[PDB]
Amino acid sequence: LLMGVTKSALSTKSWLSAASFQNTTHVLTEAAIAGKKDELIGLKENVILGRLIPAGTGSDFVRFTQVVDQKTLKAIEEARKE
Amino acid sequence: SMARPVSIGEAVGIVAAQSIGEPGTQLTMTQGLPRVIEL
Amino acid sequence: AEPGIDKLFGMVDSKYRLTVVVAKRAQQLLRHGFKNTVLEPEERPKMQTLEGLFDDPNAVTWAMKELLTGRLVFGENLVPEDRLQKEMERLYPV
Amino acid sequence: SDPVRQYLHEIGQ
Amino acid sequence: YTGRGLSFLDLIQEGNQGLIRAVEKFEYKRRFKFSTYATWWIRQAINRAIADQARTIRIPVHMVETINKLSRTARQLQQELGREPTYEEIAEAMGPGWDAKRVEETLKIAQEPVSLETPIGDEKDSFYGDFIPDEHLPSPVDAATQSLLSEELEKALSKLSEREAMVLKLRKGLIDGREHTLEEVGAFFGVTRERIRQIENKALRKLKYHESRTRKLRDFLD
Amino acid sequence: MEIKRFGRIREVIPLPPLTEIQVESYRRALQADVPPEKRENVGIQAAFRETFPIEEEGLVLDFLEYRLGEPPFPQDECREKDLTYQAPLYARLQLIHKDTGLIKEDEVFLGHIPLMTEDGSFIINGADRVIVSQIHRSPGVYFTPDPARPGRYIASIIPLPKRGPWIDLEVEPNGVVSMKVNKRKFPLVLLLRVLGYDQETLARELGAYGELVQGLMDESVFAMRPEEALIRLFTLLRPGDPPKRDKAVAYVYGLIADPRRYDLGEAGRYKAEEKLGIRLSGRTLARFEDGEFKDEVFLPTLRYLFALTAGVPGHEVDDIDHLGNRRIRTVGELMTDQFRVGLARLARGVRERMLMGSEDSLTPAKLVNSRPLEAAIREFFSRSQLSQFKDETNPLSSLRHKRRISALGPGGLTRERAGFDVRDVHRTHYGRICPVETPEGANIGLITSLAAYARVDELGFIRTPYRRVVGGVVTDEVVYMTATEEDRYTIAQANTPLEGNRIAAERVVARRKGEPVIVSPEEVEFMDVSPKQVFSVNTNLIPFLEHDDANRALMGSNMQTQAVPLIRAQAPVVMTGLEERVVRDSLAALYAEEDGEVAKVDGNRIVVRYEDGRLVEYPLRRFYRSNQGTALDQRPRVVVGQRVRKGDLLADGPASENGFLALGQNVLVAIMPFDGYNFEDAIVISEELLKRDFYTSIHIERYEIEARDTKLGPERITRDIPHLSEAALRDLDEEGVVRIGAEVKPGDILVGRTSFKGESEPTPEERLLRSIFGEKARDVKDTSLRVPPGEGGIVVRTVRLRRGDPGVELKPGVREVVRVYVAQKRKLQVGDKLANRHGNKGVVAKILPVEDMPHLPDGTPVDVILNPLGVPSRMNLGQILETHLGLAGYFLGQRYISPIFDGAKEPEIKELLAQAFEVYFGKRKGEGFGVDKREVEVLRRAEKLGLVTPGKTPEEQLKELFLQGKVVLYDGRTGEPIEGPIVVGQMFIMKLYHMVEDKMHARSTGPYSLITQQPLGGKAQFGGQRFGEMEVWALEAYGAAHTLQEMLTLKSDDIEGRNAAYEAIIKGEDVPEPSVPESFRVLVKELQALALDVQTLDEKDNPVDIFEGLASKR
Amino acid sequence: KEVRKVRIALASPEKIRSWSYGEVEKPETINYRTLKPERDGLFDERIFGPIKDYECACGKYKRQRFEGKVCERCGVEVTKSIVRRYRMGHIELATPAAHIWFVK
Amino acid sequence: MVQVDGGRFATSDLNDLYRRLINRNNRLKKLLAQGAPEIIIRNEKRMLQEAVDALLDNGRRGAPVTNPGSDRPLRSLTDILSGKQGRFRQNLLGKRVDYSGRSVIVVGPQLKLHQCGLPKRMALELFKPFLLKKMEEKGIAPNVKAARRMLERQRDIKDEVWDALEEVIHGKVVLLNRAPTLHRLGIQAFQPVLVEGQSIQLHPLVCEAFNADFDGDQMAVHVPLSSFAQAEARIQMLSAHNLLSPASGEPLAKPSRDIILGL
DNA sequence: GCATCCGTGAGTAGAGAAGCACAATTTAACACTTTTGTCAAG
DNA sequence: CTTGACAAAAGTGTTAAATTGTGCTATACTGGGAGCCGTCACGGATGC
Ligand SMILES: [Mg+2]
Ligand SMILES: [Zn+2]
Repeated sequence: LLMGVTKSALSTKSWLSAASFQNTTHVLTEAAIAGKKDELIGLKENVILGRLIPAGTGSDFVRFTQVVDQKTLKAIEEARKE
Repeated sequence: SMARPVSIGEAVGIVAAQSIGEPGTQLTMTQGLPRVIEL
Repeated sequence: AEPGIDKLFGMVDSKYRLTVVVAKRAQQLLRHGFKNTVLEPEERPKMQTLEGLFDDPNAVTWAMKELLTGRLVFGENLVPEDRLQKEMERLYPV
Repeated sequence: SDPVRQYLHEIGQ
Repeated sequence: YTGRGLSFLDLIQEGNQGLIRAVEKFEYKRRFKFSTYATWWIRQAINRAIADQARTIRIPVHMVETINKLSRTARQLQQELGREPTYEEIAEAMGPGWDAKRVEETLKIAQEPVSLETPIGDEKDSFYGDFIPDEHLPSPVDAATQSLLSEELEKALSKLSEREAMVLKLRKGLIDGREHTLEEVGAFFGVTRERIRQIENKALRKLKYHESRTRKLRDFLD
Repeated sequence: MEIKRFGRIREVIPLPPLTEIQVESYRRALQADVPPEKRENVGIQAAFRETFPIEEEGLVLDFLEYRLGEPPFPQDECREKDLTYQAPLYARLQLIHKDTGLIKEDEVFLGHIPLMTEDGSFIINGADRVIVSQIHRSPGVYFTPDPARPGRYIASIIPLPKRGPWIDLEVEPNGVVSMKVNKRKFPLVLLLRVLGYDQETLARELGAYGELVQGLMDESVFAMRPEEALIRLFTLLRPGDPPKRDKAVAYVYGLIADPRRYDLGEAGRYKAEEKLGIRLSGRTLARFEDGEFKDEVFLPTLRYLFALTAGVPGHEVDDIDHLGNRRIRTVGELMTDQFRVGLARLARGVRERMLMGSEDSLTPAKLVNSRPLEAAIREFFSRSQLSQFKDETNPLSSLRHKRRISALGPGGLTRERAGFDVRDVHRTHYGRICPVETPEGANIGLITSLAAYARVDELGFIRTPYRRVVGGVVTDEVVYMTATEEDRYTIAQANTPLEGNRIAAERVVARRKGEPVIVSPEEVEFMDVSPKQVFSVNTNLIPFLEHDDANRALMGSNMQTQAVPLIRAQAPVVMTGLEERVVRDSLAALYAEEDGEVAKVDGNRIVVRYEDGRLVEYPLRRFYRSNQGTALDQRPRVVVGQRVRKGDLLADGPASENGFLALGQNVLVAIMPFDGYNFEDAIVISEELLKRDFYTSIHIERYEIEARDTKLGPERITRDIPHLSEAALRDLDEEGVVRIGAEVKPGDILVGRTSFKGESEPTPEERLLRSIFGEKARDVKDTSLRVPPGEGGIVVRTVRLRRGDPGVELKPGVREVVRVYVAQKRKLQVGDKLANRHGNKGVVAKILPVEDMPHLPDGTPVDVILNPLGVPSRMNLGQILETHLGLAGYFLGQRYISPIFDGAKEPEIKELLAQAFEVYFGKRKGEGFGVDKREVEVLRRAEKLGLVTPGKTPEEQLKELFLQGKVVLYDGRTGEPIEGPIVVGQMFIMKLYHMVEDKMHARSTGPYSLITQQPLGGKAQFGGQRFGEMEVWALEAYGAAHTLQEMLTLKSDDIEGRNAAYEAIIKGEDVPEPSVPESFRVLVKELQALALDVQTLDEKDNPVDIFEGLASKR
Repeated sequence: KEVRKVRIALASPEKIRSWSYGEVEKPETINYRTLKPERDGLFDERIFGPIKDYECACGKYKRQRFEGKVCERCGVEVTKSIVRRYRMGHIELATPAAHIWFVK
Repeated sequence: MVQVDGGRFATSDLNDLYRRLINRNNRLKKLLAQGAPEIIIRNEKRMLQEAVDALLDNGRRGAPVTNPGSDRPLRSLTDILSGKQGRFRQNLLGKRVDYSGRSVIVVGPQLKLHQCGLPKRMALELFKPFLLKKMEEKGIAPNVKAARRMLERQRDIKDEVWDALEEVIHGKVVLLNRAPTLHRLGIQAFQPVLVEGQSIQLHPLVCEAFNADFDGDQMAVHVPLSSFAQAEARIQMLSAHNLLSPASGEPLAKPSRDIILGL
């Protein structure tokens, strides 16, 4: 199937982003009846909830990176495997 | 913007939308912006 | 541009990992009052003040310059988060 | 669509 | 009765209620036609509904009928004097027991609330609500200075004795949140109401000496 | 300083009164000076004669006459007391008892009619206002082609706005003609039968076209009687209502035949007769006489539609954007229309009041309630789109505002429905509406300005003057004529050469129905009066308009309105000739009524001894604050004992110099890049401008405060403000108000006010605080008025209005109000916007010392440095020619008047430059100075660029450069010359109202919204900056997840987060992790109010409480 | 725990009554003289919460020590005034009414 | 329903919508209790349905409900959430923010690519919470509360406050935004240089990315607060780190206007 | 297939018009103890 | 540190005026009122 950007955006799984674009009454009416569960995948959903967007520094690929100095690293290493 | 492989985590969808939409006013407007909109 | 920004971008696979490392290191420096720094006394960032030349209070500036030296180890699942915070407090009291 | 006209018709019977 | 705060259908339904009451109280023994007697109850029910339902802030019937009289009197004075009457002029025409002060208060009461969604300007992108600050929730500055005062006060109370600081925190309600009586404190510690007043002042006096020596607490007084 | 005048076109007539569109229209509506028995049936007089007489159906309320009394207060008093300048209205009415035959007459007070000032504005609630004229489709009968189906036309009948339904006549494909009323389509045959038409009448009149009449001859209803046909139509219009003859005739009569509900209008009636070739008795679609309906317009409308469809030569379609089909509703018509609406509401109230209550004993005073009349009038002058806050930055600003034409407003258009056709320059705008003047943006083509020579007639159609041409000679007979009449003649251009009055050129450029044509002199019938009639007043003030692109001429004319008055304002060196008329017609200056001698001259007033002997004293408006905050003052320009003639200037008004409009300064301008401080429209100025106080303006700001009655006690305006030292109260007098003349800075108290604190027990920490210091808490708190950040100046006026004062109508609960006026003398600074008349605008980006600016070889530094790169793309070459002419006038000590399209040409400018060179360089020779070494180097480069002829002497080559407007310019920093000659001249530059002082704003924390808990908006409210969707998109594209989350939560609406963030920062700590926004909590609760169960879940689908347990019931 | 999903669903009449802290029975909002909320109105403190923190409508309780307590006289829970942004009411309709979203 | 400073009350349209529903619902209960005829009950039930519809979505079916004296439709629950002025697009997808400012921009020819000219008066307000801490660390003020009182009055501000403000903004960056933000370089991070005056000095080479000229343009200023926010702006959003166009890869910060002409 | 009505959407900033009688409920003015708080006495 | 006793502060029970709520007016009166308008394209459904 091929649809325009307007129709494609309104047919997305996340009802939070679709309701915030257009046809809020229509989007919420179908989402509430279907009991849709927004998984907060895109950027708009996390903006609405004030959450860290899953992009840039908020992406899971870099968000959990740790930083430590050698002195602290060796201290932790020398204290556990001893 | 960096002339190098993209970094994992970049919101390229937002960049793509802004890249297309930014010169929209510079179009002369089947021709110009109406042609882009129907496509 | 930030000093050595090209070298900073070259040490990470994703440019946003560099920001995470710098920001996390900056708060580590702020939490311990810059006493956990890996910079030598002649390498500490400085600012020009009327009273005299004093230490730079911007921890982001410190964190970027620390990463250029290469004495910082960054990565995922290096050490447990609880173990990291507790051990730093012991060896760097604050 | 007109509640007033609908009511007047009802009372007119 | 339209244009007085109630929709046309509201007036009819309220008028129907008076019509129902008219049927119950109607007496055909008097040989009067129904419309003669029903009109009184239909108009009565419409009037009461307007006096009860036409305002967002409900005003009793006596004040509504007072407000109606004031407008009627003012309008009659306006058309005779060829200008807007003053409050003294309106009060004099009203009768005894009325002065310019009472007229002004009645007009102040008669002020309908304004909508928060009233637009400003030709553009339909601004309302009154966008310009009304919230004065209930404390500001970040007010919340911060309260925390600053709390930590400086408990720091000053540390210089006091273990019991002396406890009494002030208990008498001023710094622990339970409520100011207690020297008696309500006389049961916590088993002491006399004059014991507390004896030390509570002594602990108060020592804080005065400490404050004068450091002056780390005056700026919070404003 | 003599003035040299250019131009060859002789204007036979002067400009009409520039405010006559406002003044004359309102005079015609009021008719206040004409005696009642000679009042014509127009204006509010027509409103009375339309609603009256009021008949109960045997009580009649008839209208005899009305009168307007003197205004209760003068205009200055209304402004000072926030009153409306208005005149009481009395109507002399009689009540007639048709049964008894007794008449009682009395004069009732109908309210107050707002009065127009002499300049053409209104004072509504103490504020100056201008009613903008409205343009719309003129009423009448129109014939447009059907776009869906070619070869078919539709008839449109338009009455006055809100004065009847629009009617459509269309030939259906079935062949029967249809009439559409109130979105209900029905066959016109039914209605046409109702108005008494048989089968033979239609065939005898409309049967000579073709098959069209065959579709109008349905005999199923022709045999039916008109009475039931009237009822049959009544069913189609509003279906369901019980068919009754009495009710049916009233509905049809009220729809097309009632003058009280349907009004085609004087313009609509005239258009209908002109188009259909008939004569209407009234202004209705039909008449109802002798118990039957007679046709007025439907038959001629259908006759024209059939003939147009058939294709007869004499019938044509109507261009709805043609300016003969578009009319103007002026202030008089707009006020009269709202007066009629209020009068109709009053009549309805009278009718319902005269049918009940003491029928025998009734008087017109008791029956008439004037509040509905006053409410409609008050609503029109206060809350109407066309009633606008008067723009009076400078006198030209007020003059433009009164000549503005708006297609929007009630009964007009909205941008959505405004397309490229109503927004475009139609060919009929020539000489009637300025083609270039319009607000760029969403209002382009919707708000326009009246042309300089154009005037609105009685019917509302704009007429433009033309000179009659007969036999090839141009006469002095001037005919004001509409667009539809203009299409019938061949009109030549005003620039056509004439030898006396005979047309000299054999080929004449002319217009035939808006198209340019070349015709012979004998074919010319009319001539343009002047090139100035095509443009508005603002556009006519742009010299060398013919050398500027229309897009940039639009900017130049608009920015003349935004120019602020200057304490040393100067008339431009190059003028167009309208500078004097703008000042004279704006009524901002003062002129002698007749010949006389000035007796007393003072900064406050002028007394003139006229020849007749009467002493006339003219108070001078001094340091008055305009609607925009600019200071409007009149400075006397005469001396004691000076003899003045009639019309001689007595005192210059704001932004005027010796009676000439002075919107800026005449400064020395060098057109050259300068170290990047000219980058992208930025402007470099010299510090010498500040030294001699050019571009220095006076601005006055008004601050207001009220002392109110409160339930806790009344607010007191007093000097005793608790918990403040003497330094904060130093400038306050004993009454608590700041003394007049005190310098105030942000945070300083303008007036002291104490309000009783709300009854609330203090926090235990505060209670211990007061206990430690032994200080009893007071009952009042500081609620005084202070200077907002970024403001201040000198206190020049204090106004204190108290309850019970004569004419002061304070709101209930307000004991008194104090108004403080603070004046600041603003000098030109970095960030202030400068502009010229040619659309070149920019902000001051750098102020240089005098020794740094480029200077002439004689040592004269330039004042302003403009980037030459702003010229080529904008194609506004008039500034270059103004600079060249200004350079010649700078050395010759003269100013110039060059009318637009007929003025100074380059040969005339160059010959002036030749004379200016003889004083520029001939003075140097007499002083004993030759040619500079630096000049020789520049001339060496100049001949390499082809700017000077090789082989000539340095003096001759320097003269060649001067004739091009270029001089050898030295760099003040280095002393070396600029490697190429620079265009240096004198140009008129304006200082605009957009100033960085009033636009700079910053906020750390401040007020928040009530519901969303987000920061407010606006500098006045100390609000935050709006971070909209596009700004959010920018952070998402950057990947700045944490920066985005702070703005969403920590800095906007995370109540816990923003409190903790502020406390963390002031402790030297990092801000904590943010929490859920309060707006999301609002959304969830609002979604719950829509009966929607919105729940936030966790990884395991279990509910998560984002309300901290505050909404969970146990 | 961390919010990971947002679910939207129809609210049953029982669920709506479970949300509400009381039924709004009168159309009154605030007294015209005292300017204080009216009982059983759209602003009632007994339904939606106290106007000011830890203070009941009558004034018997004015302290934080009584958190979670409902005054026996006034009937207002002694808690933070911010609950008036979250605590909802309900109107018991005499006859059922259709939701316009699911109709139009 | 809030009392304004003037003394008059301001209330939302939902209260009037709720009152109409309660008035009609209560009247139906009394009409049912009185055993009213079905015609009267039918009209009341029909009005109850319309009252519910107006509260949920005013104007969706039939004539919109308006308050007496005006033709403005009452703002229902659907109107609050939908549209450009609705909750989603006005308060959720975009918000007004603290620590923000706005001023007219001028060309900063002497500025470095990563630098902007920020007025001192703006920076004092923008960095006030940081400045109060810095003033307390020095001998300018005894504590934060006294420090804030000093800054409230302009004439009470000492010259040592401005020196402390320089130490506050050392290394920190601000966000400059010009509307409309058509692309991401409509917001860029610059190190603020304190300048006398009220105008923001902008680098000439970033004007093209902002589509900014100096004929009256204004820009918004924003302060990233935490270490993450500062690190993101200094690394990812710095003007000197964004030289190529993300749309085409071509240099976006490049010589233009006088720079090209001089070269 | 097709024609029609309804619904949706259409850039971002900033600045800006009944009395009256009577009952029923509430408020406010009193008195009253009763209670804390306080300055003498050891 | 306990009297202790003592006045102010606060609580409390009546009683009055004041405010508020409710019922009732008997010639006959019996279906409203304002609008009515210059955009355009797009789905989507609803029937033909
Ligand atoms: Mg610009
Ligand atoms: Zn209570």
